[PDB]
Amino acid sequence: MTFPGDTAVLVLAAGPGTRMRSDTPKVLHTLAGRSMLSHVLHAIAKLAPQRLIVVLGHDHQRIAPLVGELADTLGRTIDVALQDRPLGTGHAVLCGLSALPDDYAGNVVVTSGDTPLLDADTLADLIATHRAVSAAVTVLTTTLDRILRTQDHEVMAIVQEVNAGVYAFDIAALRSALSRLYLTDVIAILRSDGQTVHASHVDDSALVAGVNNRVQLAELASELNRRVVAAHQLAGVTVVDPATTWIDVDVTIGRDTVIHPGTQLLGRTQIGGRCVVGPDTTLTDVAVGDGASVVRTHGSSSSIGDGAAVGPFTYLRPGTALGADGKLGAFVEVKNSTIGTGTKVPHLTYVGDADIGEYSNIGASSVFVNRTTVGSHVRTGSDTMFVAPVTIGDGAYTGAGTVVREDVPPGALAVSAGPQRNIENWVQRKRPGSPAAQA
Amino acid sequence: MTFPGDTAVLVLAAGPGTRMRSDTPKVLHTLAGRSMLSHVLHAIAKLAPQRLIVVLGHDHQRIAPLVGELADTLGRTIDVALQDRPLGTGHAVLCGLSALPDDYAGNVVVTSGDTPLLDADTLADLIATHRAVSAAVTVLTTTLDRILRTQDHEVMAIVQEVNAGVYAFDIAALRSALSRLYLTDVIAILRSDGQTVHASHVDDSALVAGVNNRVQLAELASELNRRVVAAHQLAGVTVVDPATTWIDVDVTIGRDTVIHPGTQLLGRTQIGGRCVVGPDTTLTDVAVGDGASVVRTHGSSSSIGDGAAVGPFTYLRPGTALGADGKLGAFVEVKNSTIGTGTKVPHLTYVGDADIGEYSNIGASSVFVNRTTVGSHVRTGSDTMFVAPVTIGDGAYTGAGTVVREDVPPGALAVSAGPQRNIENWVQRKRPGSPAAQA
Amino acid sequence: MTFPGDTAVLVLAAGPGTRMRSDTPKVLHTLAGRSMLSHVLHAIAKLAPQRLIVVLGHDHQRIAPLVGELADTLGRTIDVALQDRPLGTGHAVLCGLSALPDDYAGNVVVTSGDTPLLDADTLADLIATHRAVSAAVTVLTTTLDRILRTQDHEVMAIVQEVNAGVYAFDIAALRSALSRLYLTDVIAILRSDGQTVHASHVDDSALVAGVNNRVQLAELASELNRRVVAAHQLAGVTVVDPATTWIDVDVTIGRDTVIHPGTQLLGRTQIGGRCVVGPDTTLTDVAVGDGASVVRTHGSSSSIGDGAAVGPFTYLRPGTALGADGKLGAFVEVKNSTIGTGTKVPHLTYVGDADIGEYSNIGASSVFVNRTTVGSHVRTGSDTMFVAPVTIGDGAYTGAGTVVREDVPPGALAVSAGPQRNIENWVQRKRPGSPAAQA
Repeated sequence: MTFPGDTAVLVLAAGPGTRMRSDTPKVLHTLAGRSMLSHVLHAIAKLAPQRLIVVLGHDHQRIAPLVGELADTLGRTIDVALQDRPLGTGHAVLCGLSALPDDYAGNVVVTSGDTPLLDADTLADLIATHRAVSAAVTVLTTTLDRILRTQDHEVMAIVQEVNAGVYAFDIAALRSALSRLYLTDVIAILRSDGQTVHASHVDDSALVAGVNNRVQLAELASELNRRVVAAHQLAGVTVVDPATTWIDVDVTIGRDTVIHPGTQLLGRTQIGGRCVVGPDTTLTDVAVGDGASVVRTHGSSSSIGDGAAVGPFTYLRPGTALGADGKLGAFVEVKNSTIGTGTKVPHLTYVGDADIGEYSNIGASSVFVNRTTVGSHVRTGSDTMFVAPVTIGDGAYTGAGTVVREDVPPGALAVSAGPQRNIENWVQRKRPGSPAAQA
Repeated sequence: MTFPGDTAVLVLAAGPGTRMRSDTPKVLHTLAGRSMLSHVLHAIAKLAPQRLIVVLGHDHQRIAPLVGELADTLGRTIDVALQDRPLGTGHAVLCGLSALPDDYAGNVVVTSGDTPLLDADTLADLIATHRAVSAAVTVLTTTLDRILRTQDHEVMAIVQEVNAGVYAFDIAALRSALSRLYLTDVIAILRSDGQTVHASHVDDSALVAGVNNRVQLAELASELNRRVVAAHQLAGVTVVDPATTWIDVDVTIGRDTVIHPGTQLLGRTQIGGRCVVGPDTTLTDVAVGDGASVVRTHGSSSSIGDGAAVGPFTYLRPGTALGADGKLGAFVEVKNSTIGTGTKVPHLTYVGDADIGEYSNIGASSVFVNRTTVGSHVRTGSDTMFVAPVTIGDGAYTGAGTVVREDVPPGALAVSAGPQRNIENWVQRKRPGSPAAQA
Repeated sequence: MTFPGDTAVLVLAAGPGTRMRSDTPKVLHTLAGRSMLSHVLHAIAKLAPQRLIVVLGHDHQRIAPLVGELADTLGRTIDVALQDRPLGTGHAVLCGLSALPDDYAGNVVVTSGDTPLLDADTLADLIATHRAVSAAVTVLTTTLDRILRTQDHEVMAIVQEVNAGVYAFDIAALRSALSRLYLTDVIAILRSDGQTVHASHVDDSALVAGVNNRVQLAELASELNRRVVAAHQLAGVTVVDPATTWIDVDVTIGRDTVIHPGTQLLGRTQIGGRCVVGPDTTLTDVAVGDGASVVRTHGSSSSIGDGAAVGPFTYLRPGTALGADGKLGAFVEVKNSTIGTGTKVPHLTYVGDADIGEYSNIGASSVFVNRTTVGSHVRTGSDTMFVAPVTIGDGAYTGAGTVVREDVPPGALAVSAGPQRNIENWVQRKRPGSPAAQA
């Protein structure tokens, strides 16, 4: 388990986000599963400090996901700080210290909300470097392709090798420096006082990269995804095209699985072992069993059994539950319906609010009109209209082109189709030409 | 407004295009909306010179889009020059001067047709540099990863830092040099005469890049698209994957919109504000209202209302007009049909040549056979066959599995479905086994 | 024709593949059409040596595709070597020499099975370099962004410019060095003996790149595909997005064809001239005629005629045979069925195990239930159920919503649909409100 000593972490999410050009606040923008605020707060919760406070601008819209949805899921209390007037980064940290007690002793960690790739390891290295030299200020730094340097390689100040914006302060030195505006000046005053100033270098520049516009958001969204796709490949996932395959956080994929280009695994998608995920597939919070094929499928909040063939051209809606060895073929839509083990729903069908038994069959061009219940080993005919509610017994049959409105007994044929009538030489009388010649 | 002084621009599109390996001429190849000829002529029309002439090889196929479709849209007359025999670039410019009067005074700008990324700003900088030093010849140059240089950094000649192929001549010097073969020799003779030769450097190398093969066409097609996608992101468009998102010229996207990977916005596509464009979506000349969702849709020449849900698995055909809050669900095809405000067409449907009123409903597995008119607040049943023409009154109903051939009165049920008949113990007699046990 | 002198090639595919994290052996992993073993053995068969032997670890699963499927297709006998205990690369080559006669005279070529991009040209250059200097050992080398060097630029030894792992030995020197463990030591002993050691440099580093994990497999899968897509573009294929377009080996594309992003041409796909391949299209072993449009199609083992419109939203299954000018529209599924010349199957249809004549028409929302035969110039109505077997004569008709069970005579109407019945003011009595007001 990874954890620091006595530390307090301040999150700075008080920026207006004018460069984003959005009505929805900058820090609440989602990438690869979670929002930018969620990415920062999760990394700090991994190490778990003594205090965690977030500074906010327009707070009321941001105070809903924070504390309510974030702190309750993580399992620890997070405080909220309010900035009165946007003056600078130094004033924002001062507003974060107001929630902290006046007689606090532990270290202060300064972090930004618009840094989604910042993980626990980078934050743990900052605190470890801070304790080693016993410095008043420890700053994370990285190299690019704005840290000022003298002549004999020493740290001085920052002039928008580069400054990341992530800091580690001693509260005894931070309170004294802010009393005498930007946060970059705090380091300059501490240097003038003769305090130890240290710079910890991060080799991976993408971790401490900030987001100002939607270009930089997509630059890091493609970056964060690249690490996840590669991590599954090393674990045992055959990804054909990593550039088009999108995998969010918490998404788990099984051993020896093939994922084809254009696939988006979103939310909390679970994939079993030896699965063939086809091209152009979108899944969100969908559980997939072992050996199941998911080709060309648009799924959301669904469950697929072991060795089940889903697709192509399948649309799944919240509440879909396909069993083992069950088949969902082409042009099939399922909404809030439970499908049994070995049941095949192949051609041009819609199953809405229904329960189907084991090893049954649904006829082509059949729809469930809106609870309907179908038994086991039931072969329903093609173009079968289901007017809810209908209870079908086990082992029953249905004719081709049958409108079912009432209950069907176990082992009984349901028919309403009109018998075929042929009129010879009708084309020769009705049609003057075209398909009439020759007959 | 941007405009030069007294200038005449010559476009060189007389190349055979053997490297392209195409029956269709090189310069007529389209990328990101417009053709290569259209990209060049639009950039020159932005600044608008006194004269514009295009030199052509096989003219008759190229003279149709030029003058007829190009000059009429821009609003200014363009002349056509014909090359008798492909001798070189110097002879091609001489053929361009033949359309110009013998007593012309203004400057001559030389440009190539196979340079699609060449914009107005690069051409405006060339003329401004040409007027400043009062040079006889001004040439655009760029750096690569074939300009000849002496020893004290001076311009001499060109030996297939690099030559772009875009020139600015003084007509008094151009007419005199061509009288005494390639266009690169003209600069060499002017240098020997003692005339001022100037080179204007372009920092962006992609702007003056030429196309010889279909590889270079795709290299610049991915380049031109990269700038457009990024421009929308800075404006206020959340693009998930810029590499798979294709946006043509004239295509406008609204504020705070989400576009998912695999989306192609082609032609003159318009997107409103706060729209959710789903994965694998193709739209060409389709107008989309504010807050509308377009997921997994193949659209061409259509209109989508405000807050309307289109998709997934929807195919739109020229003449489709969906109103506000209207829903086009899964596996739906619409051809030349007007759909009212709040009308839902959800499952496995085809609406061809029909007019539907406000807040109506279309049953699942129903098709419009080929003008049909549906009223407002009309709930048509599932598997409803529409034999054109049918006029349905406001507030009417239709049964499940009904073939409608005649007009339906306002507030009237249309039924032709056969009633359900159940035969008990049919499976036990007809089938020897399988679903018979147990019943 | 390219061919070496007297040479024997040993393939080393005895690695366990623990880094792959797969139940299926490393060398049997497929990329861009063929497996890694198939890619190596095809390149050696192009030049065709006197002897070819493959060393294996767990042989019984790998001995099935090898010799049986590989040697029979190429047309020459390949031997199988078995490794008793994984000791090293030097022991693996010694196990390869056991299949060779004790009095063999020709050269020995050492190659790895996990090198898919290794072509015939790289192997031909190795043997040509080996014969020129008459060296005992000739090794292929490349530059990266582990060959040991002295001071005056000479070859010594290898310390996991770089070592590729591909060798060329003289059998008189190879047998003597292995008698006195890794294969890298063999070069070191030969250098100590005073034998000539030569290094042939390969400018293209991707050719001799090895695969250990699924990341490197995808790194070379995207690399190999990039060369193929570019090769078609130079030949005469307009590819919009090369990054998303996947083209396997043996796949041939015609002249002046347009391929849209998200297309996967797999197996032995054939494309005619002037074809428009739409976005999100997957084809495997599918033949496409000249001028045919394949948009948004999931095809496998099918045939498309000249100038035939397939798509969008079409799913093709093994046995599909569409003729010339035939149309397969939106939401159509075809399984093991022959479709005639000029036959249109447009909306929401399934054609399973059927034969349709020339210039016929299939109604919307119609399915073929399971051999069915349809004649020429036959216009079947919408929602037509086909209960196999049904023989339809030439020029026959079918009503809208007709269940066909028996044979239809040439030029005869088939009807089973119930006539429309209208009940006026039904909504006013049955429904208390909603669509009732106003009527």
